[PDB]
Amino acid sequence: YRKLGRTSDQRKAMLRDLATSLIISERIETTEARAKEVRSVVEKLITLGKKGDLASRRNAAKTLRNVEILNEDETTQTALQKLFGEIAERYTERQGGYTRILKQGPRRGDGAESVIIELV
Amino acid sequence: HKLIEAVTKSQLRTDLPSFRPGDTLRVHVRIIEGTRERIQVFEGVVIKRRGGGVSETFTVRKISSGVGVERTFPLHTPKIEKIEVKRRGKVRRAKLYYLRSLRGKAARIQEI
Amino acid sequence: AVPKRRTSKTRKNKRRTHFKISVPGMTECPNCEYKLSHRVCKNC
Amino acid sequence: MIQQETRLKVADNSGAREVLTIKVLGGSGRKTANIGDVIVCTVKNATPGGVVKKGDVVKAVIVRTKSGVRRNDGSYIKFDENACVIIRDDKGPRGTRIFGPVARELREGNFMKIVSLAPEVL
Amino acid sequence: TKGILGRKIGMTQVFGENGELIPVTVVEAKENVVLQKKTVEVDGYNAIQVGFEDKKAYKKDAKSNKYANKPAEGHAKKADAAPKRFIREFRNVDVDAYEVGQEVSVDTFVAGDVIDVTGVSKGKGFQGAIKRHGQSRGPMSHGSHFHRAPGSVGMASDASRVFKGQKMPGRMGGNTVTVQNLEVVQVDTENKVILVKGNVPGPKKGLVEIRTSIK
RNA sequence: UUGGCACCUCGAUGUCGGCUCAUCGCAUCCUGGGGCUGUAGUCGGUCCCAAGGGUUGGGCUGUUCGCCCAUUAAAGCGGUACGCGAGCUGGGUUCAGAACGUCGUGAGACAGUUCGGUCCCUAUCCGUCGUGGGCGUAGGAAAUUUGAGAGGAGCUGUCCUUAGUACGAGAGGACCGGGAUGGACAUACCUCUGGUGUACCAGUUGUCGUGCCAACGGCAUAGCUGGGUAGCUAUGUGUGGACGGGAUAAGUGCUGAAAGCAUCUAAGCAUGAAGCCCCCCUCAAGAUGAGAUUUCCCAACGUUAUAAGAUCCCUCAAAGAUGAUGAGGUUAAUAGGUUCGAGGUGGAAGCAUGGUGACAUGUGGAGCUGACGAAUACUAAUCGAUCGAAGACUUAAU
RNA sequence: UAAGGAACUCGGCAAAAUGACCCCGUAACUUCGGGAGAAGGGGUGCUCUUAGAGCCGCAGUGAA
Ligand SMILES: CC[C@H]1OC(=O)[C@@](C)(F)C(=O)[C@H](C)[C@@H](O[C@@H]2O[C@H](C)C[C@H](N(C)C)[C@H]2O)[C@](C)(OC)C[C@@H](C)C(=O)[C@H](C)[C@H]2N(CCCCn3cc(-c4cccc(N)c4)nn3)C(=O)O[C@]12C
Ligand SMILES: [K+]
Ligand SMILES: [K+]
Ligand SMILES: [Mg+2]
Ligand SMILES: [Mg+2]
Ligand SMILES: [Mg+2]
Ligand SMILES: [Mg+2]
Ligand SMILES: [Mg+2]
Ligand SMILES: [Mg+2]
Ligand SMILES: [Mg+2]
Ligand SMILES: [Mg+2]
Ligand SMILES: [Mg+2]
Ligand SMILES: [Mg+2]
Ligand SMILES: [Mg+2]
Ligand SMILES: [Mg+2]
Ligand SMILES: [Mg+2]
Ligand SMILES: [Mg+2]
Ligand SMILES: [Mg+2]
Ligand SMILES: [Mg+2]
Ligand SMILES: [Mg+2]
Ligand SMILES: [Mg+2]
Ligand SMILES: [Mg+2]
Ligand SMILES: [Mg+2]
Ligand SMILES: [Mg+2]
Ligand SMILES: [Mg+2]
Ligand SMILES: [Mg+2]
Ligand SMILES: [Mg+2]
Ligand SMILES: [Mg+2]
Ligand SMILES: [Mg+2]
Ligand SMILES: [Mg+2]
Ligand SMILES: [Mg+2]
Ligand SMILES: [Mg+2]
Ligand SMILES: [Mg+2]
Ligand SMILES: [Mg+2]
Ligand SMILES: [Mg+2]
Ligand SMILES: [Mg+2]
Ligand SMILES: [Mg+2]
Ligand SMILES: [Zn+2]
Repeated sequence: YRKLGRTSDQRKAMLRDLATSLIISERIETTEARAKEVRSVVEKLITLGKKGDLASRRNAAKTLRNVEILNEDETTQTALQKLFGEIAERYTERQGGYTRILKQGPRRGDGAESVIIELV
Repeated sequence: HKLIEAVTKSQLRTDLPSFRPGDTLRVHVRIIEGTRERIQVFEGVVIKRRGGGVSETFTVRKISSGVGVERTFPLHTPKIEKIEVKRRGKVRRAKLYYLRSLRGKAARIQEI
Repeated sequence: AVPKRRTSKTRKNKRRTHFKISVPGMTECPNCEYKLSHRVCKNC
Repeated sequence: MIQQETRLKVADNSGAREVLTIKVLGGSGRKTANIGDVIVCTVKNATPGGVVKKGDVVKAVIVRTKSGVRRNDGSYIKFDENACVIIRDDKGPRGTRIFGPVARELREGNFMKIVSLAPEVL
Repeated sequence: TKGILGRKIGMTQVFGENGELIPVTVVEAKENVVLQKKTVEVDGYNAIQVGFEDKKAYKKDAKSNKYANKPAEGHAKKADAAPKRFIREFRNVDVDAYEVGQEVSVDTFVAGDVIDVTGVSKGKGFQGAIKRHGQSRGPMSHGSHFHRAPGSVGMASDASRVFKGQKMPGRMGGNTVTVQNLEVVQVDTENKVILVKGNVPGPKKGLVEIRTSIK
């Protein structure tokens, strides 16, 4: 697995943040290596959400951040609730491969390869 | 992908009792060197099981004249005539290495 | 630790023989000008 | 795995209690001895009244090691301590009694009297 | 007198007749075919050419080595064989005892045969003097600023240069290695497997060459 | 070596010892071959050939040297700026402090001693170790290769038997052969024994969070602790060097004169070393002398587009600093995911039951599980672009 | 970090080990203050009952 130029604790925290951001926004732009690493995290989370049981929900709570999402009209939900609600239902009949990565090309500041990773 | 298993299947034994670490075993070991073949029993507690297939080993520990002795055996070795499960132990981990520094009463293993 | 003699123009340019960049790996966009191969338009 | 400066308990009644390895015999540049090998050692601690006194330079055969030995059948024996027995020139023990279990490997080295005297051979 | 090509699968152990433990290497040697006979008359020396592992047939716009190219397809079709992934020569065989296009089964070897196994050792990358040449470290304390460096590389005014063959950091491993006087423990006709006593060079899935020991 | 000389260096050629790393000589320490012996044997003495390999871990001292302890087949002597500080150390020695003995009226000093006392430098050229790009090799290419030449390797102990024989009053005790098995070294490898294993499992302390309980997250060296997969590994597991051939050294001869004899030599003929050339392992056609074999491809008018073949780009690992190498690119298992396994951990949560409770039992070898194995196109390897021959001449056989 | 444990080195340099609190116990020598925290030992978590009875772990000043 990639180290992403960070210590183990920092890398784990960044991967949790990226996974929660992807769950919330459904489409994020990051670097190539970060996206290739986070696809596994997010898809294992979606697997837990499809499992659906209480133990799966708590295992998912080990990884997800505690963020709130304002929905259509002033109705709130957590990222965990969205993961075990809409996202899990969207992928009931799909066996893996819930994300895709689209390359954008180098960015100005450091030449890093920008990519879009989105839920399928 | 199963070539190793296929070619080592004939090496495996099926006459082996089920046991886990912490159990007390009597291991009947063949001795062939000398002028005759005979049998020496090694009785002790299983402190370790590791590996898989024909490469699996287990380790048994006893105290002989106050000196701790450990024998490690390949699980499927022909040198072992048979194994008796004498006692079933209540333990909390797979490897009982902590027994190595314990002596006498503190080294006791509660039965099940 | 330090250059014993200065480097001539000839030796310097000899060394720079391989100091260059290459043309980007690029393909025409069939519908949406040119783009990097295996990249999305991201602007079209 | 016994080397120079390794200290071993003595498993006989020769009078030596603890010895320090001076040399591992068997060829130039040999670093390590195990069960059945012969070492040169000095007595560091000795029981009063014994034959072998503190300071004597003697020869001993290793009979127990923590590193243990591997046998031809892929099985192993390891002991909780390193111990040796002081021997004469002809491989016989200097003492009359052997304490603790000893490894079967001493049979190959023809330390037969030590084998006979030991309470257990494993 | 014999030779065959195979892939190293991995290491395991078997128990001998006396209960002795024999570490073994599982070599899978399926699909060996004689592709060409080289002779003194045509090539200047006697050898058979053996192809080991079947490849896919040629197709237009093939991008990888999985598919035979046209020269390879023609060379193999000359022997009425499928194209092969690995091709090697054996100069130690009797050229008379082989026909072009024949198979080379594992049963050519028998238990107790003494063999030489040749393969490409595992790669280690760029490695320093300590690991690559077994050199000694400098002191780790007592003020030392010399731990894993190679040390002195020459003398002085004489010779005012470093001699060829001075041992230095560099890429380590990935070299052809022959291990001599291994033994065939067992030949298993199904699964086309040869069991070789001890270990042989190379990573798992790597190609190995087995020959009757020259010595 | 101590010196003599004062020829290079005073706009600086770092001094002793050790460490790391060697390399060369032979006046040979061991091992191999041999002559003489005041060589019975076992051991020795001395001389000749021989440089292939080997040739130690400690106590004391800054030490070199040396003495000692314990080994070993042996613990050789020398050169390389008394090899090696832009490789290390800095104990000693030419630094400022201080003290003793001694000398000096003194400031101070030493055929002396004592305690303390900054070791800078990002490698341009050659050299060396690795690893790429260009062009050449009279068509282009894919693969397999010969080997001019180069590198590597080269050591040796003990035991058994012969045989308690030969030798010898005895004591003692073989040469030549046969066999077994080690030390050191080299090399490959992870099945085993172990080490590590910072995205694996579990226990646990303090504190702050997720509103509370329960269950979890953060921080405290991965907080600490017990284990541990793949990989990488030695102390672990395999293997190698005591062979065989050819020519020789010191020798040993045969035949044989010059020189009626004698004579190994002058012509001839043999025999004879761990040494030489091969035999073993590795590299190797930029071997510009650029070699060989098999297979594939074939254009027209410098250009434009192509063939075989590749690359760019992309998914990767058995490979890897980067290039390179190798597995793959939808006519697809290359990676990720998914499902199922191996191995690891060791009995999840929730609930029920027992207990005042800490907890315990059951559901249930449970739950979880990076790297390992399989299956499966769910996700990503889209489209596309670039490079790439048309085979010269002269003479001979056909 | 196996086995070993100063064999390293000018020299145990560096590191490792010790370490808090409560309770036992503590030498030569001494200027009678000291030495002395000499040395060397023991205990420690959680629950319940009124010092005992239990419960759990490899390990209870479980980290610093
Ligand atoms: C560590 C840096 C110093 O290097 C050194 O000290 C050494 C280790 F590099 C050094 O001693 C070299 C090797 C010396 O040269 C030798 O001189 C000998 C006489 C002869 C010899 N050869 C020819 C036989 C020469 O190679 C000498 C004279 O430096 C004193 C070089 C000359 C050019 C010199 O003076 C230079 C300029 C010297 N220096 C005075 C330091 C004077 C001592 N010092 C001062 C400081 C310091 C100052 C300020 C701040 C901090 N933190 C530290 N640290 N150390 C500096 O300020 O810097 C350096 C480079
Ligand atoms: K906590
Ligand atoms: K449960
Ligand atoms: Mg990374
Ligand atoms: Mg942390
Ligand atoms: Mg197990
Ligand atoms: Mg060292
Ligand atoms: Mg350092
Ligand atoms: Mg001179
Ligand atoms: Mg003059
Ligand atoms: Mg000068
Ligand atoms: Mg100058
Ligand atoms: Mg000579
Ligand atoms: Mg020599
Ligand atoms: Mg020598
Ligand atoms: Mg010098
Ligand atoms: Mg110096
Ligand atoms: Mg220098
Ligand atoms: Mg000094
Ligand atoms: Mg005076
Ligand atoms: Mg000092
Ligand atoms: Mg050659
Ligand atoms: Mg050349
Ligand atoms: Mg030998
Ligand atoms: Mg493994
Ligand atoms: Mg392991
Ligand atoms: Mg709580
Ligand atoms: Mg915080
Ligand atoms: Mg060519
Ligand atoms: Mg250690
Ligand atoms: Mg240890
Ligand atoms: Mg100790
Ligand atoms: Mg010392
Ligand atoms: Mg020393
Ligand atoms: Mg210190
Ligand atoms: Mg404390
Ligand atoms: Mg307690
Ligand atoms: Zn576009």
